[PDB]
Amino acid sequence: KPVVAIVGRPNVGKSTIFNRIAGERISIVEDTPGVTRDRIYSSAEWLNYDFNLIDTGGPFLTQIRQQAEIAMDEADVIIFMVNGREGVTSADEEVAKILYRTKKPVVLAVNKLDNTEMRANIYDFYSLGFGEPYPISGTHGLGLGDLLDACAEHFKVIQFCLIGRPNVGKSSLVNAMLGEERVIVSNVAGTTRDAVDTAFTYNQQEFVIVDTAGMRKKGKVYETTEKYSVLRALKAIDRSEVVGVVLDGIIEQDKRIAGYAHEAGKAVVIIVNKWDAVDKDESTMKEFEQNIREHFQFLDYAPVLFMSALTKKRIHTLMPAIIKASENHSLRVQTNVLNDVIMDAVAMNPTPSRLKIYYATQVSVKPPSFVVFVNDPELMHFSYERFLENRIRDAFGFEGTPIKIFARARK
Amino acid sequence: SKAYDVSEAVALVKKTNDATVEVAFRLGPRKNDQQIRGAVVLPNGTQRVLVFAKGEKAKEAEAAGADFVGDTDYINKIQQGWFDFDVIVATPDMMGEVGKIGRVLGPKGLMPNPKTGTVTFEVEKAIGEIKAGNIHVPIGKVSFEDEKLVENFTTMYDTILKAKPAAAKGVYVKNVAV
RNA sequence: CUGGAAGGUUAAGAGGAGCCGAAUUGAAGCCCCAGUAA
RNA sequence: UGAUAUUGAAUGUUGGUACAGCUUGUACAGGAUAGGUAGGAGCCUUGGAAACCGGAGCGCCAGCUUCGGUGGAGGCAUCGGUGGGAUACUACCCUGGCUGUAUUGACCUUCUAACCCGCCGCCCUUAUCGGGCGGGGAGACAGUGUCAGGUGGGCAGUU
RNA sequence: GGCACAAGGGAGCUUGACUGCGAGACCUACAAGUCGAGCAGGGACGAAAGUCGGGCUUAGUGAUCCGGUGGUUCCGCAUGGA
Ligand SMILES: Nc1nc2c(ncn2[C@@H]2O[C@H](COP(=O)(O)OP(=O)(O)NP(=O)(O)O)[C@@H](O)[C@H]2O)c(=O)[nH]1
Ligand SMILES: Nc1nc2c(ncn2[C@@H]2O[C@H](COP(=O)(O)OP(=O)(O)NP(=O)(O)O)[C@@H](O)[C@H]2O)c(=O)[nH]1
Repeated sequence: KPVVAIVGRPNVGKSTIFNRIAGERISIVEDTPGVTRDRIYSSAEWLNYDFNLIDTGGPFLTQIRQQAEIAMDEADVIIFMVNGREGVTSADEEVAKILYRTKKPVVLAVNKLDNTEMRANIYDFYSLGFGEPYPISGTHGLGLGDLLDACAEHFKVIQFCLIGRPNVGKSSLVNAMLGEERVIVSNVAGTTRDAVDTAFTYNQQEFVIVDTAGMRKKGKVYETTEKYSVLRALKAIDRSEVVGVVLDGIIEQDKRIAGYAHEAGKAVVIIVNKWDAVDKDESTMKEFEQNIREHFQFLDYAPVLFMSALTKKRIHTLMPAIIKASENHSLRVQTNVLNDVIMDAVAMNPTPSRLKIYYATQVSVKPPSFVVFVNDPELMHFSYERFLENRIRDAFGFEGTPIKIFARARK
Repeated sequence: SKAYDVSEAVALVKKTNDATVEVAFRLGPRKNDQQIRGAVVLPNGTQRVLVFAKGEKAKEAEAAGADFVGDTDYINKIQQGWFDFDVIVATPDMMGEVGKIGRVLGPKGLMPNPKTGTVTFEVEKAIGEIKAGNIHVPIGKVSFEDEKLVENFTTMYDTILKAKPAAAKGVYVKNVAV
């Protein structure tokens, strides 16, 4: 399908426009430094036409600009934003230099004109020698009709996410997976800014991986609304069902990071990185294996996987691990069999003034969930609720997924 | 190695020749917000100005000294031809219409734009006064006397400074090349 | 778990010709070496 | 757990600044195939100005920039427009370097004076405190005052 | 709860399916909350007067403290601007 890309300079309403086209995933602030740092994809709709959209950026500047050039070539038409209020700047011609040697169609846009009187001053914007400028506004939806047509003229499954704290290798992890340079990797913390989509197929099966740029301590987040980026990570979690957790070869915040995932009723998998950094010899894995088991007990179903991004070892095993967690998270059981075992549990533990068990059935299949029909909803004890939990998780697999349990009254 | 004075350089650009004495001035983009680009009538001072006057404003444009005004649209005569001559000014009504024609004025430096005082309702007063962060300004000739270019550079420097750009902080002056 | 690269595979693909798929590249994992049994 | 003042002296290793001087931008033209600001007010001259042959940087691997003695008062011709240009610049500037100029910054050895001694002698003095002179050892770190990553079970607030 | 005079069909384009604006029902605790009188501006096959819609109430969670972006003949702490 046709691909469209927008390029420009800091402070030109790009991310803003892209969001106005569709969605609000793109982060928006007001300052020179805070800009989208890498490519991101999406979908659009304009008449029968249905092209996508590529968003780019304006310390480290060579990388992002280079990434923009990557987009430049593989695109179909070119959107070249520019500001209208302050006329023509040096950076405009600077980028124009590469655009001239870019043998691609160009459609220019002018932003920051949100009132009829401001619609003028377009004659000056005739330097590029390009076509007709079409004004647009970000705060208001002005002048977009002419722009789109300008573009339409030349116009002819599961998802899983990875999270962690900043500076762990999560960006290096992904790019290596695809085996493609897709996201920026740096040795400084919080290099990535916002979540990035990536769609690919594995073993005749398509998948969608997502990054979340890492997260600092919750009292450590005092910046120019960099929580505005942190929430994007939260939305991403809601978007996908499977979450992989990445720790470097333990800090309590990592437990706290796992806090949101577990309560979300989303399958969660434990992953480690940088295994090459530490000593690697006989029976080394055990020390971590029980340390994570000892530290993390409110989760048990999570399988433990080992990989090292730099040397790229065991990375093949990671993908399959994800598939196994999937059906486990989407699986119903025959109500006859489920209730068949509920009593055995109570036969071996005839000590519930006394609770009574009559029925239990699977209702929610999206996340393994069930409901028990008892006599006294108050009479229970959380330990007993923890008892019936393990029994069922041992009768069948239900591994790598959480379980929610409900206890209705007799009614 | 030596920075000459203003009273010496006017008498010396007599000797750097009938040539035209012009001034470069390095300004102090970061500061594009308060950039320094402009035009002002000159004291110690042949053009051919063609106007785009609309409505009644053509009636005062034909007596001030302009060569050709127009038949309210001769951009079709501008298409496929049009040796432009000196200066193009316009009025704030047909400017948009002329502008939507393309860059026949973009890389040729005559596009009407009301940031320069050239697109206004006073076309009679506009004919009579015209006849990387750098500004070029023709202040005069070689054959002018020594007291002409001093007032010319004084007027242009007072115009630049009168316009003390916002974000005045930091040095404003870098270089004067006469 | 440990090296030493050899034996090929390169793996979904990345790519695609004819007609869904040519050639051509393509990490791991398989000792393909034993020591190791935790 | 990193910065900054105590905190001083010389070696080399380098840096970063600025200041000069030299050189750099080959492109779809124009004797080839070069960045933001004037169509001249030619040069005779000179590793060739026709051909003519070194040198890099190189190369856009094309074919140029000048240091430039044969032919040489011959030569291209300021001069025009297969790219938005087009000369003699008033020439400013950036870019990328080189050269040196100076002003600092940092690592390597580091020496001693700093700052230290739950080291040994003498004196105050009858004194396992303290203090002053000596030696000795470590020596610019340590420790010491203010800014940033864990971490308190130590202290609260809480429905 | 309709008997076609409210389930056919040239044009009349066409969500006035709008901008102004208002007497009663409610519940009558009120706030709130809802549903339907009455009128200038052309804005219609329109010519005689018919127009604030998909002919039972059934929605875009609460439309909000939701403003941080924007037009200002409003103020601006001694007078100009900010
Ligand atoms: N007044 C006004 N401000 C606008 C308009 N469009 C955008 N802005 C402002 O400009 C800011 C910059 O836009 P943003 O999309 O964040 O830019 P970016 O994310 O850095 N990407 P880029 O710099 O390439 O455009 C926005 O946060 C918004 O405040 C507009 O039409 N009018
Ligand atoms: N030795 C070693 N280094 C690694 C490994 N994976 C990543 N790194 C390095 O660790 C650093 C972390 O880079 P990056 O992927 O950006 O980590 P991140 O910051 O957690 N991801 P993000 O940028 O999205 O926040 C990089 O310098 C990367 O080269 C690994 O397996 N081994």
